[PDB]
Amino acid sequence: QKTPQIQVYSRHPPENGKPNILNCYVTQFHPPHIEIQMLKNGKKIPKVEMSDMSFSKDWSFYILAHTEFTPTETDTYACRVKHASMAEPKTVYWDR
Amino acid sequence: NYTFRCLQMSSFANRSWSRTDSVVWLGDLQTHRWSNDSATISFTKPWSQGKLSNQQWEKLQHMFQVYRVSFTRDIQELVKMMSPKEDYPIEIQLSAGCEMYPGNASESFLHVAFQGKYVVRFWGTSWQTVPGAPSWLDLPIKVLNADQGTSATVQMLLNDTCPLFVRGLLEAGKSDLEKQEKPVAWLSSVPSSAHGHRQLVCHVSGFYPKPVWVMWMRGDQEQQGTHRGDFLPNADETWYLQATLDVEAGEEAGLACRVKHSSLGGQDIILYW
Ligand SMILES: CCCCCCCC(=O)N[C@@H](CO[C@H]1O[C@H](CO)[C@H](O)[C@H](O)[C@H]1O)[C@H](O)[C@H](O)CCCCCCCCCCCCc1ccccc1
Ligand SMILES: *[C@@H]1O[C@H](CO)[C@@H](O[C@@H]2O[C@H](CO)[C@@H](O)[C@H](O)[C@H]2NC(C)=O)[C@H](O)[C@H]1NC(C)=O
Ligand SMILES: CCCCCCCCCCCCCCCC(=O)O
Ligand SMILES: *[C@@H]1O[C@H](CO)[C@@H](O)[C@H](O)[C@H]1NC(C)=O
Ligand SMILES: *[C@@H]1O[C@H](CO)[C@@H](O)[C@H](O)[C@H]1NC(C)=O
Repeated sequence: QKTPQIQVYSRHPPENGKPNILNCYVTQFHPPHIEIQMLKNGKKIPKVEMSDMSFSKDWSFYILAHTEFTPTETDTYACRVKHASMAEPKTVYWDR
Repeated sequence: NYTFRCLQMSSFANRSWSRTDSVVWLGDLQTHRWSNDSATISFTKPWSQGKLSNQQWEKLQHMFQVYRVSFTRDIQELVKMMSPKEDYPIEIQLSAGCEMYPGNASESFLHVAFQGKYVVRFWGTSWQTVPGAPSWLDLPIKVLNADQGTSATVQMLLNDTCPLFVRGLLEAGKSDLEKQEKPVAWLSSVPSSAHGHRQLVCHVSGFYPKPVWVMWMRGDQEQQGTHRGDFLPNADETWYLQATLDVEAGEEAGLACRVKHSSLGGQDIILYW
């Protein structure tokens, strides 16, 4: 059983009011069953796109979640992961 | 020099529930997906059939369709043999393909992991357990090695089909495999884990292919505190990388981030903090 690592990053330089894409890349987990949520101001974002799950040369799994967003000054974004390796969900905030 | 890999992920939760899903990569570009829910293998590029005719592709696909059903049945039966020695959940991963060396050369591989650990490979003409694999696998592997039809098919796939197919992919997918996409960079800062410091971040996004150079600079002097992160995928088949630098309060002035990439034609991006 291996714990997921989570990285959150934008596709383009963030400019308030300009459309962008926020990425949540989740790696190093096992087994492959997992739940990934992207959050805006603590609320689940509905239309989040998921890549096909895959795995590395070391056999650990990875997957990319992403969503269209338009950042503002005061919106906070995060990615929250539930997996059997962790009793509690793991959240990482976008650094902005 | 390209690694072609077919990645199979099979999960068995109990005697009733299982699924198998595969993805296929040529280098870092995905060429196929085959979901458990789909009868047929899906192309994720216009060129994913390579140079094979529809007849040849269909023969290949039919062979894989038979394999997927057979593998599932076999695993749930070959459980009961050494079970409840072992039992559910069971996770199996298979990585098979070939690496296309300079000129005419290629080497093929077929590796299998059980519960996230490498245990079995196909080698030459037979299945073998790797040293340190659980001893209970020896009997299932003997049973598999008695199936000469399977052995001959796997030998064909590794020795003949893999390099054949990949030559055709490389020709058919030339413009995508050789695509050049430009990085765009930006600077930000975040909290440091060290007191008295801030972490400067140089973000580089949208570049293809992977190889890239990113360094914090003070004039011509490379800043050896530069900490390069991992290559992270964007959803549009480009890459993201950030390089960080922990710097003392009021040491920020004069710092720049410099980015070199094949797509820029010798014309580096330089951003000043
Ligand atoms: C990437 C592998 C490609 C193999 C596909 C071609 C062979 C195939 O599909 N074989 C099937 C059925 O074969 C029959 O029909 C065949 C033709 O139609 C022949 O006529 C052949 O002579 C019959 O026997 C066969 O059932 C194979 O056994 C399918 C599974 C082979 C995959 C071997 C995977 C190795 C798994 C090791 C897992 C180790 C961990 C583990 C083991 C056991 C339990 C739990 C975990
Ligand atoms: C597929 O290629 C392998 C090459 O590794 C062949 O296996 C070798 O076969 C020779 C005889 O031709 C044996 O002496 C070697 O010991 C085998 N090599 C290994 C590493 O075991 C295999 O015969 C080929 N199969 C087909 C159908 O072409
Ligand atoms: C042993 C595989 C190597 C040879 C493959 C050459 C033909 C390309 C096949 C592409 C479709 C991928 C099928 C995935 C099936 C699976 O692994 O479960
Ligand atoms: C089998 O596994 C599935 C998925 O984990 C689960 O929904 C179901 O409860 C299990 N069934 C039995 C009979 O154990
Ligand atoms: C996977 O596909 C098989 C064969 O079509 C099917 O019987 C099975 O229910 C699928 N598994 C899941 C979890 O949907």
